[PDB]
Amino acid sequence: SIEDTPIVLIGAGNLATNLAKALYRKGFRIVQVYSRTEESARELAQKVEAEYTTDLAEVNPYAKLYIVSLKDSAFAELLQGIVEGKREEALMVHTAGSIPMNVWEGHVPHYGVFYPMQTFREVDFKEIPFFIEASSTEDAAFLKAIASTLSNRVYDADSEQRKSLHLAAVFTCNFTNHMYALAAELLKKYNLPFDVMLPLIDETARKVHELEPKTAQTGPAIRYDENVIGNHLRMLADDPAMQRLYELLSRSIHERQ
Amino acid sequence: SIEDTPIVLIGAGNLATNLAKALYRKGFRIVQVYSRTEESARELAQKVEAEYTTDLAEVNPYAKLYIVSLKDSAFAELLQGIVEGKREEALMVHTAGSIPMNVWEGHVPHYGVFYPMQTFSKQREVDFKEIPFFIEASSTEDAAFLKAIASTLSNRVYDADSEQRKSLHLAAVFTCNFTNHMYALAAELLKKYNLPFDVMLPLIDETARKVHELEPKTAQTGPAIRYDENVIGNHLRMLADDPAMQRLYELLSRSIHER
Ligand SMILES: [Cl-]
Repeated sequence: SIEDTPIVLIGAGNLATNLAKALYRKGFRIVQVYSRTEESARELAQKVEAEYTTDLAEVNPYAKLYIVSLKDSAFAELLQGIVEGKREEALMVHTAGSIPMNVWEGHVPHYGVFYPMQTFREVDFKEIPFFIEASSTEDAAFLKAIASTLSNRVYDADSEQRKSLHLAAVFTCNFTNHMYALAAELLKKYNLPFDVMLPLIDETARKVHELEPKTAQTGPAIRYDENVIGNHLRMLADDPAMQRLYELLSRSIHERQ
Repeated sequence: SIEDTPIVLIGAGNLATNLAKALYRKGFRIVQVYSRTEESARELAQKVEAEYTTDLAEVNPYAKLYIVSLKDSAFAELLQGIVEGKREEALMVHTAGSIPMNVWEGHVPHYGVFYPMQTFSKQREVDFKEIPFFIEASSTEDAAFLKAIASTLSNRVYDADSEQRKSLHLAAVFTCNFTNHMYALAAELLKKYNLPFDVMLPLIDETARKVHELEPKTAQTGPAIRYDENVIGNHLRMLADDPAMQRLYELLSRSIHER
């Protein structure tokens, strides 16, 4: 029934490819693929038993869902040609999380954001989170049902919520890796190999699959053990920037008790 | 033979719970557990089929090894209550990264540090096989004894001084404690926007696995490298509700940028 949603793809890049193939494997009919270049459109279209076009005027107007994955400018330039000719029920979605849903506003009555947030080629979607925004509660439910066909992790998220993901990634990837870097600087200073940290790094990550971070939290800053922290701060005296960081991070941990 | 060593745990927290279970599974005899609170003493004793007490005066004086996992504030208070009436050959060890071995000196003839370095939680099982275990003792024969015990548990058993061990522990606070806090803040943020923390797990996994291949310095990604002042401005703007979290973001970004 849901796999009886005729689908058109506008764009034949990597994400589009993965998405189309996974949809096709799940039982979905992909009726047609569009791409800027002949090669790209044909190639993907051959992988999912679909027609292909290079011309927006030849895009099938009667599908239920249109998945646009074009880059910013290209998407931009071509929005009106994408919109042109589509019947009222056509659901118009784009896959880029950074592009507000309101681009479709005034052009089509049924639209949304269909954002699969991916970690890095071919990727199976069963653990990849999907973030859904739509022009209506029914359009959202439909896109969520489409996405749940491919993934166990499907959520409502507006632009503000989608920004919070990338803010959270900064903490989770950038700031975490920096902690590894500061550890490495210290072990370099003290002439101790860094490889000893690797089991601690792995387990720190592994642990929060099972426990909430707040519960997984350990160390001297929980009770604010000054016998430890005071001494650690002293060893960092020669790097007052790193020392401030140690202090502020420890207070931040302690403020959560 | 070495599994016949009767062991007492003085302290029943996260590290002690995990270390006790690993000893018990390897066939060691944990005779009893002491803790300041009945709930913690009992929970652990049931897991490792041991007696328990919350009174140091009731502590079994007949064991060969006493593993002490206590905060500083309980150490002094409780040191002589831990050490009196024991066998001359009993070994007293503590498990702290940043406490010198010399705490014991003058108090008991045999003593040492028995330090497994890993993040521990009671509700979470860990493979001891890959845990760095650092050993110091009052004599070579006591150190050989501790290492032999630790080697039944871990393939990574190392002799290290109090000075090396402090150094490792400082690096471990960054590596484990501050890293998990980054996860905690991300979770706080995601909750404020009605999103589950779990969406971060793939990225958490990638970030950790990356440093097996690359030096952390080489692995560093994100808008702080260039000091992308748009995204950084936008991000600071988002954290306006939380000045302390906002300042951390700024200094961490500043910090990446310098390096
Ligand atoms: Cl007592």
